Amino acid sequence: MISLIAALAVDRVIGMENAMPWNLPADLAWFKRNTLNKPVIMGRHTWESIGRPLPGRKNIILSSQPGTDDRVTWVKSVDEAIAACGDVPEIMVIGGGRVYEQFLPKAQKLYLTHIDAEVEGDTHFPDYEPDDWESVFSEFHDADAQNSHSYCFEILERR
Ligand SMILES: NC(=O)c1ccc[n+]([C@@H]2O[C@H](COP(=O)([O-])OP(=O)(O)OC[C@H]3O[C@@H](n4cnc5c(N)ncnc54)[C@H](OP(=O)(O)O)[C@@H]3O)[C@@H](O)[C@H]2O)c1
Ligand SMILES: Nc1nc(=O)c2nc(CNc3ccc(C(=O)N[C@@H](CCC(=O)O)C(=O)O)cc3)cnc2[nH]1
Ligand SMILES: [Mn+2]
Ligand SMILES: [Mn+2]
Ligand SMILES: [Mn+2]
Ligand SMILES: [Mn+2]
Ligand SMILES: [Mn+2]
Repeated sequence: MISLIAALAVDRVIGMENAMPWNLPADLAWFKRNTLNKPVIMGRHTWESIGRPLPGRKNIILSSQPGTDDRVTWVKSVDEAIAACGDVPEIMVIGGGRVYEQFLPKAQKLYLTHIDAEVEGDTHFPDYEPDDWESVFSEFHDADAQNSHSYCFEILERR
């Protein structure tokens, strides 16, 4: 199955100028926990934003152009990206905006972090139909000395 994982600020903003403005170490820990030992599919802009391979994960990059780094796997279409994951229980799609839009119709599970932060952004998470999705896990956290905004971890499953 295909899952999307993303952190959303107010109004579904996910990025600005190819970066994420905020700093929420609790959410990065949640990201690592839910992606480790799984293949991760990302678009080329997100690859450039991360800047290095994610350890302990098969890194698959979507780009229309030839790859420029043999530490990761480069593919030229959605179908090729899926095939390059092989026969695994769960494929994690880690963005960005244009990649999320393409994989949302295939996905069975969404791992969403709702961050209570107002940030101007130039990239948004896709508008999803709420009726299609069942919330099976939610966990709210107030801000603290390490995490400057409150946040909610949520897992949705396609009904
Ligand atoms: N908050 C979060 O959870 C989160 C997660 C991930 C990313 N982000 C943010 O999202 C932003 C990047 O998102 P973005 O929408 O600009 O870009 P993106 O989705 O990361 O990458 C877009 C690029 O991926 C390639 N691509 C996508 N679909 C393809 C396909 N079907 N076939 C071939 N190539 C394909 C193309 O590369 P080529 O131009 O090389 O063909 C395209 O230009 C950054 O701000 C990043 O920080 C946020
Ligand atoms: N929930 C969520 N939060 C995010 O920040 C996020 N970010 C991306 C894309 N960007 C990034 C940027 C950095 C790292 C990163 O450095 N991850 C380390 C951190 C481990 C830690 O600090 O606890 C990793 O090994 O995964 C991952 C994804 C995709 N999905 C997300 N999903
Ligand atoms: Mn507004
Ligand atoms: Mn297809
Ligand atoms: Mn197969
Ligand atoms: Mn806030
Ligand atoms: Mn749409």
